[PDB]
Parts: sequence; C-alpha cells; structure tokens
Amino acid sequence: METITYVFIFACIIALFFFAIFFREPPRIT
Amino acid sequence: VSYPIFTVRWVAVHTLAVPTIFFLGAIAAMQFIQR
Amino acid sequence: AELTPEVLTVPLNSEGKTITLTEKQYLEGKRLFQYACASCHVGGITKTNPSLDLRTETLALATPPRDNIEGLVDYMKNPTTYDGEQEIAEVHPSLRSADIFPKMRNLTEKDLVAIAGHILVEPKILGDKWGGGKVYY
Amino acid sequence: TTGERPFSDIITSVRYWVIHSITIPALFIAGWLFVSTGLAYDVFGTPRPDSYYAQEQRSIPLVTDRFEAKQQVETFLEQL
Amino acid sequence: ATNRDQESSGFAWWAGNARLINLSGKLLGAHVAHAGLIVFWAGAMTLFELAHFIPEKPMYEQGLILIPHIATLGWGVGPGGEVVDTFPFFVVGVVHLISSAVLGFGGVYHAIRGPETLEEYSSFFGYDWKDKNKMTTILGFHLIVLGIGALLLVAKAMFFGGLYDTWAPGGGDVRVITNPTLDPRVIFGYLLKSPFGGEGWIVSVNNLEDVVGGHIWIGLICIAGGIWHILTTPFGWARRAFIWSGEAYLSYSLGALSMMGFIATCFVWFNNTVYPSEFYGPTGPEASQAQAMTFLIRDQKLGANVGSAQGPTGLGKYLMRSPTGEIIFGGETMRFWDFRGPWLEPLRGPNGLDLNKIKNDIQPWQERRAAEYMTHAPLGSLNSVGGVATEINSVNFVSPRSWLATSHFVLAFFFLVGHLWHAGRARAAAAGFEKGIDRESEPVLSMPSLD
Amino acid sequence: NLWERFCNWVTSTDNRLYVGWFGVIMIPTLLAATICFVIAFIAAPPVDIDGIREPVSGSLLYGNNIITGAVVPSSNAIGLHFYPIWEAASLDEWLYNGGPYQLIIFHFLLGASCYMGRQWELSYRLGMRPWICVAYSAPLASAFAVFLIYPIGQGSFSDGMPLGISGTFNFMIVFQAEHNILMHPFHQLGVAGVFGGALFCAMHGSLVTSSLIRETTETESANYGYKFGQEEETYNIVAAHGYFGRLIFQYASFNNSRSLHFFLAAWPVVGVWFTALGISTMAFNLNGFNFNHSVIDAKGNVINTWADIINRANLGMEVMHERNAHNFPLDLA
Amino acid sequence: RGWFDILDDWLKRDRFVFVGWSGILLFPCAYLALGGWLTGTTFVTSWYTHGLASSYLEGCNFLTVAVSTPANSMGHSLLLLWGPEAQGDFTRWCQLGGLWTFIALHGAFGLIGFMLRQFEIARLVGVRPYNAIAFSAPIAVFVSVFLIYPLGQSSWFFAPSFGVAAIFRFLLFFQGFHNWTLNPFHMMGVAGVLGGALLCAIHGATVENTLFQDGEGASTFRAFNPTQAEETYSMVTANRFWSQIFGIAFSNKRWLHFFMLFVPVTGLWMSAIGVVGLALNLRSYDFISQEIRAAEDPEFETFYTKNLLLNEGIRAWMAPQDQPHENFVFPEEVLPRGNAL
Ligand code: CLA
Ligand code: CLA
Ligand code: CLA
Ligand code: CLA
Ligand code: CLA
Ligand SMILES: CCCCCCCCCCCCCCCC(=O)OC[C@H](COP(=O)(O)OC[C@@H](O)CO)OC(=O)CCCCCCCCCCCCCCC
Ligand SMILES: CC1=C(/C=C/C(C)=C/C=C/C(C)=C/C=C/C=C(C)/C=C/C=C(C)/C=C/C2=C(C)CCCC2(C)C)C(C)(C)CCC1
Ligand SMILES: CC1=C(/C=C/C(C)=C/C=C/C(C)=C/C=C/C=C(C)/C=C/C=C(C)/C=C/C2=C(C)CCCC2(C)C)C(C)(C)CCC1
Ligand SMILES: CC1=C(/C=C/C(C)=C/C=C/C(C)=C/C=C/C=C(C)/C=C/C=C(C)/C=C/C2=C(C)CCCC2(C)C)C(C)(C)CCC1
Ligand code: OEX
Ligand SMILES: [Cl-]
Ligand SMILES: [Cl-]
Ligand SMILES: [Fe+2]
Repeated sequence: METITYVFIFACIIALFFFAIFFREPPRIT
Repeated sequence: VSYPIFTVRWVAVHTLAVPTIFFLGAIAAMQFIQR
Repeated sequence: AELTPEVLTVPLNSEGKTITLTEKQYLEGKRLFQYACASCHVGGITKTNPSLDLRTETLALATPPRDNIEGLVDYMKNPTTYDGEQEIAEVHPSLRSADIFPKMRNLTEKDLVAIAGHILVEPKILGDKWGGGKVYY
Repeated sequence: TTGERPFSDIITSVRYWVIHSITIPALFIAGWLFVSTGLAYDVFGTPRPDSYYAQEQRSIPLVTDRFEAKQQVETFLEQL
Repeated sequence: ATNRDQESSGFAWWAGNARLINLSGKLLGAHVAHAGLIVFWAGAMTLFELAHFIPEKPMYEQGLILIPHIATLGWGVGPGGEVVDTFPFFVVGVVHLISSAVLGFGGVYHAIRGPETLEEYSSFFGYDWKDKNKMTTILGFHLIVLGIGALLLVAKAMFFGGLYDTWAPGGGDVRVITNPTLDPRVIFGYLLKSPFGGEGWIVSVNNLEDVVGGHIWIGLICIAGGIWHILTTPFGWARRAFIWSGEAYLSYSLGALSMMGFIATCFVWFNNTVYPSEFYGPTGPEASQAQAMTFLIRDQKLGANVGSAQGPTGLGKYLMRSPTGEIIFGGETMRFWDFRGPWLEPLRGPNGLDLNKIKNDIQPWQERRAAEYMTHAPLGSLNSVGGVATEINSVNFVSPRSWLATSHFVLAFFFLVGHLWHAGRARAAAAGFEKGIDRESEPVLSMPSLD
Repeated sequence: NLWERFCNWVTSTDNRLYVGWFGVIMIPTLLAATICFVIAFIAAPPVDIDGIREPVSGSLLYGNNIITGAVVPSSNAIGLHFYPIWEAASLDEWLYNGGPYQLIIFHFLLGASCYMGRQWELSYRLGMRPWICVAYSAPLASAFAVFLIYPIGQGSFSDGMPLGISGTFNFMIVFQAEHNILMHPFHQLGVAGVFGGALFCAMHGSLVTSSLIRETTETESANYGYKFGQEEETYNIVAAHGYFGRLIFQYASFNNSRSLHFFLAAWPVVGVWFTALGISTMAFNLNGFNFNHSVIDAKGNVINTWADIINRANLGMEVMHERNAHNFPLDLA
Repeated sequence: RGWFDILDDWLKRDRFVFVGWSGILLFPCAYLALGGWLTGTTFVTSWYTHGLASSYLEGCNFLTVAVSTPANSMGHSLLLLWGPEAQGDFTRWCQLGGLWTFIALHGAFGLIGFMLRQFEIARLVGVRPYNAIAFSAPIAVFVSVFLIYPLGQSSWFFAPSFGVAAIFRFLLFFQGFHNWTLNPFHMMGVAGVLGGALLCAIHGATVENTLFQDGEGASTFRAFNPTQAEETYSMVTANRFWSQIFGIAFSNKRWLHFFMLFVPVTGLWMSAIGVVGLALNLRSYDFISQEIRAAEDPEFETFYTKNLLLNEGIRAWMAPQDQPHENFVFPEEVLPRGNAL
C-alpha cells in the first residue's frame, strides 16, 4: 500500500515535468 | 581639505584595531610558552 | 602537576634498585621512541601483535621481567618472545639486527636507556591510556 | 564622499606613521607583556600548564552545584 | 610601455598575461623564466630534501618526493633500496639550480630587455598563431626534443648503469636492462587494456623491460612525428576541425595535461614498479595485503589452520576465493586481490595463494616487509599524523604516494577547468562574441519561438 | 545528403530541447541510467555490498520507503573490477552483486559530462559567452568525487555513495569516521561556499526585490511590473547600492552589476570545487587535521579539547561501521 | 526644535558608518558579542565547565578554540556577572561559563539591532524592506539553535559552544542522539541551502555569459555604468538557453529574484522548526515499521538500520567525555563494537 503511494507520487511528479516543459506558458517577447 | 580627525569612523576603526593589535601581541607571546 | 623527580624515578634492575631520569633524558627518550618504535608501538600498544603491549604489568610478567631499565635495554639488544623461549631478532628491531633494521644503527647505550625510561615513565603519566588502545583515546 | 578624509590619503601620510610607529608597537608589546608576565592567567582564571591537576590526581575539577559554584572553584584551586 | 595597460590592450591587470598573446619576444621571455622557475624548484627542493635526509631511514618516512625519483633511476642506491651514496642527489640538485639561473637570465632578458616581437628580428623565431605551418614546425621541433628525452631514459636504463628493479631476483637491485620489449603486441596491448580493476591499463606495467621498450617506441614515434610535422602542413580535415589561435592551442595543451595529471595520480597510487615501494612506501592495496599477511603469519605461528579458519560471516578469516576462483587474502582486502608485489609473489601458485607455501615457505624478510608495509600504510592527516583519522598524535608520517596523488589530482582537475575555460573562450573569440552579445544583431531575436 | 540533414537537425537551435553532439551521447546514457535507477529503486533484490554475504535491501518492494530506499553499491568482492551484465552468469548473480549500481553510475557520469559539454555547445550556437559549463563543473566534480574518485582511491565501488537518502547519510557518517572531513580545510571551504551561496542568493534576491520600480498597483503582483524582453532595468541598482552601502559601508557594496554577478557565480563555484577536491584528496587518504592529544600539561597529562570530543564520536562510528567486515585491527581501506 | 529631533538628525547623518536609532542597540551588543568571543577564545578556559582546553593561551589553535557553554549544573541561569553564581567576580564568571551567556544574549540583541538597522536604512533610503525579511531566517536559526534548543534541554550546556570544533561536536551530537539527518525539516533546510547556492552560482554565471557587448575591452566589467537605463544582459537569450538545456527557464526577472530570496530563507525557517522539535526531543529518530520488521527478522538490513548502529556507537563512545556531569563510567565490555578494529 505504501509502495503504491510512493510510485504514484513519483509518477505524478514526472507527468508534471512533462506538462511544465511541453505545455508551458510560452514566453512571449514584448 | 579641512578634514576632521575624531569622527565616528575614527572611533569604529580604533575600537576594532586597538584590541586587535593588543590580542595579536598576546597570541604572539603565547607562541613561546613551554609546558 | 609537574614532571617531578618522583615521576621520573623508575626501577633499574629486578633486585629493586632505582634510577632517576632527567627531563632532558625523558624528552630524548620520547623523541627516540617516536623515531624508532612508535610506528608499531604508538600509545603503548603493539600494532602487529595487539595481544602484547608495553604496559608495566605486561612487561613485569614477561620472561625475563621487562619492567625495569636493564630488562628493557636487554630486550632492545636481544628481543625474545614473551616466555623467553625463542629469540626474535630477525623480526624485531635490535642492536644485533641493526643491519636489517637500519634505524637501530646509531642507537647508543644512552639512547637505549632513554627509550626504556620513556617506556617506564609513560604509564605513570598517562594512566590507562598507555597500552589501552582506542577505548582510552 | 561622506566628509571624511580618504583612508589612502591618511595611511600614506607621514604624520599617520609618526603617530602609529609609536602606538602600534606599544599595543603589541602591551599584549605581549600581558601574556608573558602571566597576568592573563590571573585575570581570566585560565590554568597554567602545571595547574590543571594535582600531583597524583586524574579527576577533572567539574562544577556540580549552581549557587555554590564559586566556592567549588575556590576549593579546586586550594587543592592546586 | 607597450601593451602594458587596460586601455591599449583590452585586458585588466588580473588578465595581464593575456597582453602577451601577440608579443612573441615577451611571451618567449615569460616561458623561459617560468622554465627557470621549474628547474629552480627541482634543484632547490632536491637540496632541501638532501639536507634533511637520514640515509638509514626509509625515504618514504622523510617526506621526500624527488630523491625517490633519482633513486628509481638507479643513482645512489644499492640492493633493497639502501642508499649507498648521496652525491648523485647533490649533483642533480646543484645542476638544476645553476641551469635555473641560466634560464632565469634568459627569461628576464627576453621579458624586459629583448625585442617585444620576434618577427622583425627573425623569420625563423618569429611566428603568427594563424600560420599553421609554423605551428606544426615548432611542434615538430618539440616532438623531436621529447623523443630524445625518452631515448635518454632508455640510454640510462641500457647503458649508463640501469634502473632500480623492485622485481630483481633476490630483492630489488639496480639492473641494466639488456632486452627491452620491442614487440608491438605487448606495448600496444598495454595501450588497449581496460582501465578497471584487475586490468589497470598502462598503470599495470609490472616489469622494466616493458617500460624501456615502451620508451624506445615513444622516442621513435615522437621523433618520427616531429619530422612529419616539420615536413608537412595540416590537412584539410584538421584545418576544418580545429580553432587556430594561441588560446586554442593553450586549451588543447590544458586538456592533455589534465589527462596526464589524472594518469600520474593513478600511476603513483597503484604502480609499485616505476614507483618502487622501497622509495615511495607501500601502496594502499599493498598495505592492506600486508596487514592480512602479517596476521596470517602471527596466527599460524600460534598454531592456527589458516586455510580452514572461518571469519564472522562464514568467509575465510585469512584465505578466501576471488570471484574468478583465485585463493586470496580474506577480509576487506578481498578488494585488493589484484595486488602484485615482490614480497608476495613467492607465495603464489597457479591457483592464487598456495597453502603449502604459506605453511612452510614464508621467510623472515617477508614477515619484516609485511609488518613494515602494514605500519606505513598511505593514511595520514593534513598535519602529518600517521594512521587513521582516529589515531593519536605520535607518528609523523604521510606517505609520498598520498602527497603525490592528492596534489596531482588537484592540479589535473584545475587544468581540466582551465581547458574548459580556454576552449570555450577560444571558440567564442574565433566566432567573435567573447565580449558579449551585439545589441543590434542578437541571434536569439532572429530565431523562431520554441512554443 | 542524409548526413548533412542529420547534422543540421542535431545542431538545430529550433528543437524544443537542444540535442547537439554532446546530447547525442547524453540522451541514451542518461535515459539508460534513469530507467535502470527507477527500476532498481523500486524492485531490485538485496545487494551484498560488503562482500561478506550480508545482503542489504534498498528497494521499495523489499521493505523500504522513500527515505530508506537506495540503489546499493556493488560488492566489495568486485572492487574496482568492471561488472557489466554480460560478465555475470545470470541476472540473479548480477543483481546480487550490485551490478545496477555500476551501470547507473557509469551512464550517469558519462551523461553528466556530456551535459556540461552540451551547455557549452548551446552557448556557442546562441552567440553566448561560454562559461556556464565552467560553473556546472563544480557539482559535476562533486559527483565524480563521490561516485568515481573515492571508489578508485579506496579500491572498491562498494565505498561509493549509495543512490539513496539514508545511504547518503551512511556515506557521510562513515566518511567522517575514517577521514575527519569536518576538520579538513577543503570541506570548510565548501561549507563557506554553500553557506555563502545561500547568503548571497538571499542577499541579491532581497536587494533586487527591495529596489523594484513601481509599475503596478497594490492589488496585483509586483512581478507583472516586468515584461519579458523589455529593454529597461526593472529595478533601481543605485537605490539598492545606496541601501547596502549604508548597511555596512560604501566600499563593501557593489555598484557594478557585472562584478556583483561574477561574485555570485564565483563564490559557491570555487567553494564547491574545493570541497570536491577535498573528497578526492581524502580518497587518497590525506585526511583532515588530527589534533588528538595535542594539548599536554606540564606533567604530561592529556588535556582534552573539542577535537578529542570529535575523536570520541569518530571512534564510535569507526568501531560500529560495517560491523562484520573487518578481521584485522587496522581499517586500512 | 526639540532634543529628540536634534538627536534624530545626528543619528541619521550621512557618514562612513551609519548609526541610526538602531545603532544604539546594534553597535554595543554586536561589539560586545564579537569582543567576548575573541576574548574567550584567546584567554578563557573551559576546564571547570567541560574539562576542556579551549583558548589560545592553553595551546588550542583556531579550529579548536571555543567559548564553551556553562556547566550543566547552572541550568538555564542567565549567569549575570552580578548574579548569584559569580557574585561580581569577573574571574569566577569567566571560569563558570558566563562569557557564553554574555555572547549569546548580546548576540541576540545585536541581531535584533541589525534587523532594526535594515528596517531603518530601508525607510530612510526609500526601498522596500525585503532584506530585513530575508534576515529573519538567520535570526530564526540563531534563536532556535542557541536559545530554544538549550531551553528545551536540561541546561545551557547542550547549546553549541562558540567555536569551530565545538560546532562540529554539536553536529555529531545531533547525528548520534537525534538522528537529525533523518528529520524532514532538516532535509528541507538542506534543500534550501543547496538550492540557494545553486541559484547563486547559476544566476551569476547566466548573467555573466549573456552580457551585452557595451565596450571594446576584453574584460567586460568596465562595460557597465550604474546610471544606465538598459539591462546589462540579455534575458531573452538566457531564457532560450535554459529552456533548451533544462526544459524550463525564468522569463520574469522579478520572479527570479524573489525566488532567490525565497529558497534559502524558507529552508532556514524549516530547519529552525525541526530544531524546536529537537529541543523537546521530538525526533524523527526511527521508522516503526522498519524496526518491527528488523526486530522480528534478523536478515533484514537497510542503510537506515546501519545508521542506527552508527548512532549507538556515537552515543556510547561520546557520552562519558561529552557529558562529564553525568559521571558515566562505561566499562570496556559494554561499549558496542564490531568485529576487530
Ligand atoms: C611565472 C610568472 C610570470 C611571468 C614569467 C610573467 C611575465 C610577464 N608579465 Mg606577468 N603576471 C603574473 C605572472 C607572470 N608574469 C601574475 C601572477 C600577474 C598577476 C598579478 C601578472 C600580471 C601582469 C600584467 C598586468 C602585465 C604582465 C606583463 C608581463 C610581461 C612583461 C613584464 C614587464 O614589463 O616587466 C616589468 C616589471 C619589472 C621591470 C620589474 C622587475 C621584474 C623582474 C623580471 C624581476 C626579476 C626577479 C629575479 C629574481 C631576477 C633574476 C635575474 C637573474 C637570473 C640574473 C612578462 C613577459 C605585462 C605585459 O603583458 O607586457 C606587455 C603586463 O602588462 N603581467
Ligand atoms: C599552462 C597553463 C595556463 C596558461 C598559460 C594560462 C594562461 C592564461 N590564462 Mg589561464 N587558467 C589555467 C591555466 C593556464 N592559463 C588553469 C589551470 C585555470 C583554471 C583555474 C585557468 C583559468 C583562467 C581564468 C579564469 C582566466 C585565465 C586567463 C588567462 C590569460 C591571462 C592570465 C593572467 O594574467 O593571470 C594573472 C594571474 C593571476 C591573477 C594570479 C591568480 C592567482 C591564482 C588563481 C591563485 C594561485 C594560488 C597558489 C597556486 C597557491 C597559494 C599560493 C600562496 C602564495 C597564497 C592567459 C592567456 C584569463 C583570460 O581568459 O584571459 C584571456 C582569465 O580570466 N585563466
Ligand atoms: C626556449 C628557449 C629559447 C629560444 C627559442 C630563444 C630564442 C632566441 N634568443 Mg634566446 N636565450 C635563452 C633561450 C631561448 N632563446 C636562454 C635560456 C638564454 C640565456 C642564456 C638566452 C639568451 C639570449 C640572448 C642574450 C640573446 C638571445 C637571442 C635570441 C634570438 C636569436 C637567437 C639565435 O639567433 O640563435 C642562436 C643560437 C645558438 C647560440 C645555438 C645555441 C645552442 C644551445 C647552446 C644548445 C643547448 C642544448 C639544448 C638545445 C638546450 C639544453 C637545455 C634544455 C634542457 C632546457 C631568438 C629569438 C638574441 C636576440 O634576441 O637578439 C636580438 C640575444 O641577443 N637569447
Ligand atoms: C604532442 C603531440 C602531438 C600533437 C599535438 C600533434 C598534433 C597534430 N597532429 Mg600529430 N603526430 C604526433 C604527435 C602530435 N601531433 C606523433 C608523435 C605522430 C607520429 C605517430 C603524429 C602523426 C600524425 C599524423 C600521421 C597526422 C597527425 C596530424 C595532426 C594534426 C591533427 C590532429 C588530430 O585531429 O588528431 C586528433 C585525434 C584524432 C582525430 C583521433 C580520433 C580520436 C580518438 C577516438 C581518440 C581515442 C583516444 C582516447 C582518448 C583513449 C586514449 C587511449 C588510446 C590510445 C586507446 C595536429 C596538428 C594529422 C595532420 O594533419 O598532419 C598533417 C595527420 O594526418 N599527426
Ligand atoms: C544598549 C546596549 C546593551 C544592551 C541591550 C545590553 C544587554 C544586556 N547586557 Mg550589557 N553591556 C553594554 C550594553 C548593553 N547590554 C555595555 C556598553 C557594556 C559595557 C559596560 C555592557 C556590559 C555588560 C556585562 C558585563 C554584563 C551585561 C549583561 C547584559 C544582559 C543582562 C543585563 C541585565 O540584566 O540588566 C538589565 C538592566 C536594565 C534593563 C536597565 C533598566 C533601566 C531602566 C531605564 C529602568 C530604570 C532603573 C532606575 C532608574 C534605577 C533604579 C534604582 C534602584 C531602585 C535599583 C543583557 C542582555 C550581563 C550578561 O550578559 O549576562 C550574561 C553581564 O554580566 N552587560
Ligand atoms: C568597492 C566595490 C567592490 C565591492 C567589494 C566587495 C568586497 C568587499 C568586502 C568587505 C570588506 C573589505 C572592504 C573593501 C575595502 C576596499 O576595497 O578598500 C577601499 C576602501 C575605500 O578607501 P579610500 O581611502 O579610497 O576611501 C575612503 C573614503 O573616506 C574616501 O572618501 O577602503 C576601505 O573602506 C577600507 C576598510 C576600512 C574601514 C572599515 C571600518 C570598520 C569599522 C566598523 C564597520 C562596521 C560596518 C557594519 C555595521 C553593521
Ligand atoms: C618576467 C617577470 C616576472 C618573472 C620573473 C621570473 C619568474 C624570473 C625567474 C628567475 C629565476 C628562475 C632565477 C634563478 C636564479 C638562480 C640563481 C641566481 C641561482 C644561483 C645558484 C647558486 C648561487 C648556487 C649555490 C649553491 C651551490 C653551488 C651548492 C650548495 C648550495 C648553494 C645554494 C650555496 C614576474 C613574475 C616577477 C613579473 C614581472 C616580470
Ligand atoms: C612509455 C611506456 C609505455 C608506452 C606507451 C605508449 C606506446 C603510448 C602511446 C600512447 C598514445 C599513442 C596515445 C594516444 C592518445 C590519443 C589521444 C589522447 C587522442 C585525443 C583526441 C582528441 C582530443 C580528439 C578530439 C576531437 C574529437 C572528439 C572529434 C572531432 C574534434 C576533435 C578533433 C577536437 C608502456 C605503457 C608500454 C609502458 C610504460 C612506459
Ligand atoms: C568580554 C568583556 C568585555 C569586552 C571586551 C572586548 C569588547 C574585547 C575586544 C576584543 C577584540 C575586538 C579583539 C580583537 C581580536 C582580533 C584578532 C585576534 C584578530 C586576528 C586576525 C587574524 C589572525 C587575521 C586573519 C586573516 C584572515 C581572517 C583571512 C585572511 C588572512 C588573515 C591572516 C589576514 C567588557 C570588558 C566590555 C565587559 C566584560 C566582558
Ligand atoms: O567498505 Mn565501506 O568503509 Ca572504506 O574503511 Mn575499510 O572499507 Mn569498509 O571499512 Mn571502513
Ligand atoms: Cl556502515
Ligand atoms: Cl579486514
Ligand atoms: Fe540578478
């Protein structure tokens, strides 16, 4: 049960890495 | 010209520097102490 | 506490006669011990044979007794095992094996007396630290 | 830029060194004599190398009571 | 003052040596004066070591790093590494000191008195960093000089007295090498060995025949490469692959020197052939193996059966098996079972350590050597207290292997950093943006958005 | 030409993540190290790290949490021997002897070196000055010191730092026991580097935030007062300089932004260089300062200092670490 | 105009050293804390409080000198010079550890004076007071470590002594007795400090390597004038570089510098919270599930259990000399040891 929790939190962090890199707010140069 | 002498800067400098030289003399004397 | 002559008073022979070392003699003995013996006898222990050490009780129970100046000088000239049944000069430094232990070449009789005096005085100064090992560090 | 004379202007002047070639060695010698006359041991209570232990003791003199600590240290010093 | 301020040169005082990049005469002066510094340190340090040298005491107990180098060459030593004459050490020191005076005179002369640029004075000594032919010619001259130096080591080994051989029959002795290994299979198989444990790459060279044959090959290869670069211009692929400027050449040399420093660190830490343990002390592996040997001898003399003795974990207390089956010393020194030393090889059979030769063939000199190497392990403090960090203050010892390995790792790492610095700066200066981004023509402004 | 198109794609600055040739090496090695690390951290069987048939369990499935889990270093019986998968007779043997650790650390060290090279490469492609990779060389040197140089000096990859949190703490404590790193000046310079880096980071951040020019109202965040790509400076450097020069004195304050940012780069990078060199030099057993029994009274009694208390703590760690692995009195490696 | 206003004008005068109203608190207290430390490490022993030599006069070097904490029998006594322990005697006051409480209290009030100085100078200059807010984290560290931790413990004795090797002893004590590395609040503190050092290095290197060419000098430091309006480096180029190297990048300079404020300050505050917990011995010493498993299963070993054995060694071998008031006599046979060594 605790192993599933750790792996779930780690996988959520990796998914967040993916979205923060490839679906970021584009830096629009003004 | 016409700079003063005894300012706040003078007091700060000497309150740090006078005991520093005194302590350095003390520790230099400590280097020559045997058991 | 000071290095009084009572501290520097050690047995000379097994009969009971004593000698009193000078502070220069004791310091030269410490220097020569660090020069020639401390690499294996630091702190009064033996690195290459920890079951024997340089404690005064251990030297007293040696055969012949090594808890006096003359016994220690004789050991430095002709080392044996603990029961005195075999000579170990080929693996222990000595005057008779100074050719295979070069640090013993220039050791005079006064140097041997000073080293022996350092060995006998160090437990009287350090207590259980001498020969105690890392427990008493 | 604050109304004081620059440090480089001060320490390169001869009057500064006329004063300080007297004062700096005087303070250095004062500290040297503060240690070498043994006064620092008296002032701060620091043991001399022959004053840590008595001649045949190995027990460290440790303060064990709060409101009699001054007397305990005095008793330690009376035992040399 | 020519190019001696920031306004004319563009470099501040803390980068003031960068003012010398296009001043060939003053740059030559800086190099010759620095070479004088190196030779001065060699001579003065040798005389300092000799002045405090006690010849009966081992060299590694006296903080010596230069006398062991002279002693390894066979100068001043006899059987077993015993010093028989200190005069060659004195000669090496004083000749380096006097030669450093000469080199310092030349460096000072070219730095402050000689012509600032050598191009007007001589087409031969003048150079431009962009002229690739001249750069390869100077490189060829220096390659020939280095090849001659390697052949000088060969000449010392083969004709002028020989080298100290720690593997010589009957203890280490000065031996003349009469059959150097000229087989390219052995030499370049050393070059192609793995750097990992049990293989050790070129650090694992364990006989002087291979050392001398490798230096014969190195001298011939360096002389041939020197002639090649004197007679030939760089090819098209080389011309397109490199930056051709003084800082670029400096960065290439910095990377090479960083790698050589790392290799020298590993050489002095592991190799006991070109760094004999008589002079440099035992290696770390050597000292761990020596401790295991010492207590095997002591307990066997007490009547123990060292082959069947079982440690706390069930492994053999004194003898166990390596992962490939060899009989090795037990305990933590199982990590050091690839160690080879002349005091240990008489006890080794085809299957590793042999029980019968352990029981019957351990000589008193081997027991002495094991005890001495166990109690002079390369472990000590920065203030030179011998032993582990928990040891008390009585033994004044740090092994010269420790000093050499640590100092040259520090130097090799900082030279890798310098290589990165100068390689990046040479690339940026060749492309023209080492002073910063042009505001009007910023490249990223002409690039499409990432998203 | 296919090769010309491939070279154009590899060096293209239009890719979302730059590849480059250093990235051509970096991506497979770091992918291999990452995948093997995740798999080993979750599901590796216990590893006999000390070579004494005493396996240490470091994966989550064998009874660990995030804090106690680790990829255990390879066996002491292996030492510095190269131990790839094909050197083992089976995967069970490779897992028992800590092969995943060697795979991960070798791929990681190669990939991180190529990460440094890739930082140079992208700075070159963008027309930048090239020395960000020099700053990155300090943590990279630290990683090399704890994963490669210390095993080389000590003679076994078992003495490398474990890939875990509690394994890291074990590495630190045993290192202090054996080398007295706290008393080593290079580690003290490293502590000065990281403490000063945190101090100067907080200092620079607070001084810039303190001198932000009013561009927004009280309701909105002040960060909207800066627009990405704007030409004007978003804060008053002179006001921050006036504040910090009155806080200490005028000549302890940077009025030059370039000198200040060079100092911000230089202080922690040089400090971390020195602490990585400290780990490497202690890998060749040049330990920290030994002041045990340094202070001696007139008779000869040992007067203890704080160094003797540190020595007592080090002795406790020394006699308890790897409690079954030592057969002989001296821990020579 | 009133004596208060004239004194205010004098205190806030432009000088080499700013004084201010906060200077009245700061300069005496900071000067006395520094002078007490230098005086104690130069001349004052710890022989009666710890059984240690801790001054240059006794032969200690810079690493081993300290102003040691008072004896454990003092409790949490303020140990005033005129107080009931020293009774006005300066020599006995030094011998009883009064310099430690002198330095600690004057240092606390000097830290208060320095943060008040930050507030006062920020108010006079006309800037926001974020430097004082950032300095709240060293104040939290000092208050939690030097004041709250010994107050939760039995006496001032277990506070850190003001010295290098004494602080190293404090570190090893927290490892051996508290398992402070396992504490998540210390982990957050480590993350904050190392992240602050990383941010410092990376921001400095990024600025220095994205500079605009604003001069012809090959040394670029002269290409900045403090009164200039334009940015000295390219934020767009830096953003693209870190977006392609690392995946993410700052695009807001104000957010970047606030983040540089935020990371080490938050780390230090988290570590201070953990130190409060350790003041009450509320440790993150052990994981109960791992210990139940290890108690019932003699084959289960982790790095955490090895660390617990190391902690047992630290406690047993350190306690007789580190805590001499307890009069611990541990015989050689009760000391936990591994095989050999
Ligand atoms: C190995 C070290 C080394 C060497 C060989 C040099 C060499 C040189 N530097 Mg240099 N430099 C160094 C370290 C070194 N530097 C360091 C560490 C710094 C940082 C502080 C600098 C900063 C620096 C700057 C800022 C500049 C140089 C310049 C120069 C060149 C001309 C110097 C000059 O005009 O002299 C003038 C100095 C003197 C006349 C004083 C006397 C110097 C002599 C040589 C002393 C010799 C002492 C010795 C005991 C004599 C032995 C003689 C005996 C053998 C007979 C010269 C080639 C200059 C340059 O590039 O010129 C274009 C320049 O502008 N350097
Ligand atoms: C053969 C080696 C070599 C050579 C020829 C050069 C040559 C040069 N370097 Mg370089 N460098 C090297 C190695 C080398 N470097 C290494 C190993 C590193 C890594 C640390 C660097 C890092 C480096 C930087 C960061 C920079 C240069 C620069 C330069 C140029 C000007 C240097 C100058 O005036 O220094 C003047 C000398 C000093 C200011 C003295 C420095 C003092 C050192 C750092 C401390 C030494 C401590 C000592 C060893 C131990 C303590 C001694 C005790 C008395 C206290 C010049 C072309 C500059 C450049 O790019 O110009 C174009 C520049 O900014 N170098
Ligand atoms: C790297 C070394 C080096 C280099 C490249 C130069 C180059 C130069 N020097 Mg110079 N010099 C050097 C070292 C060096 N020097 C040293 C060490 C000294 C001190 C003795 C001098 C003293 C010196 C003076 C006083 C003068 C020069 C001059 C010159 C220029 C013309 C020399 C000529 O025509 O050839 C002449 C060639 C020879 C005389 C042949 C010499 C062959 C030698 C003796 C063989 C040595 C063996 C081996 C190669 C070296 C062994 C030592 C090694 C282990 C380090 C030229 C630019 C002149 C100049 O600039 O005029 C304007 C000038 O007046 N030099
Ligand atoms: C100080 C030594 C030195 C230096 C700086 C140079 C410099 C140069 N040589 Mg050269 N050379 C030398 C010695 C040296 N030579 C010697 C002694 C010989 C005789 C064997 C030669 C023979 C030689 C030839 C025949 C040629 C050069 C060429 C060149 C030029 C291009 C170099 C290049 O791209 O190679 C860089 C290296 C490579 C491209 C090889 C690929 C990289 C591999 C993968 C590295 C693997 C090694 C790795 C680090 C592991 C190390 C251990 C390994 C041995 C297992 C350059 C000017 C070329 C040229 O233009 O000449 C006109 C050329 O064709 N050299
Ligand atoms: C403004 C700066 C400042 C501050 C905040 C402090 C603060 C402190 N000092 Mg300190 N000190 C200072 C400057 C300062 N000092 C200077 C300049 C010196 C050198 C002379 C010293 C020398 C010194 C020593 C030698 C000692 C201290 C100590 C102390 C601590 C306890 C003081 C105490 O209990 O009395 C608190 C007293 C007051 C708050 C005064 C109250 C005054 C108000 C206005 C009430 C009015 C009283 C009324 C008019 C008189 C009543 C008469 C009658 C009824 C009694 C405290 C933290 C002690 C210490 O650190 O213990 C470990 C200690 O032993 N100080
Ligand atoms: C200057 C631009 C570069 C930034 C440098 C960053 C590193 C500086 C590190 C700081 C230490 C060294 C200073 C540089 C020094 C430096 O670069 O020297 C140059 C600087 C200015 O000297 P000048 O003679 O040119 O200027 C004197 C002025 O009066 C001219 O009007 O000299 C000093 O200030 C020396 C320090 C003595 C004064 C110390 C006073 C101590 C009394 C107590 C003060 C307490 C303050 C805190 C209160 C809470
Ligand atoms: C350019 C320059 C520089 C540099 C310089 C240099 C680096 C130089 C070098 C120099 C040198 C490098 C020198 C050398 C010298 C030497 C000498 C002069 C020697 C002599 C010798 C002798 C006299 C001997 C003696 C003896 C003997 C015979 C034996 C016994 C012992 C004795 C010792 C007694 C600098 C940095 C400053 C900067 C500026 C400029
Ligand atoms: C003496 C001796 C010996 C021998 C040795 C030898 C014979 C050696 C050789 C060696 C060699 C023969 C080496 C080589 C090396 C090489 C290298 C080190 C390379 C480098 C390279 C580079 C650096 C490259 C780069 C590049 C790339 C990456 C790509 C493109 C661009 C460029 C071009 C930049 C022996 C051991 C037997 C024994 C002992 C003694
Ligand atoms: C406690 C007390 C007090 C006070 C006192 C004071 C406030 C004092 C001061 C003192 C002082 C104020 C002292 C000073 C000292 C100083 C010193 C002792 C210094 C040293 C230094 C050095 C040794 C240097 C070093 C260095 C560095 C850091 C780095 C670079 C290099 C060099 C080397 C430059 C009173 C009576 C009020 C009240 C009662 C109690
Ligand atoms: O494996 Mn990881 O730690 Ca380097 O020391 Mn010897 O080995 Mn073991 O004991 Mn202590
Ligand atoms: Cl452990
Ligand atoms: Cl062992
Ligand atoms: Fe900034």
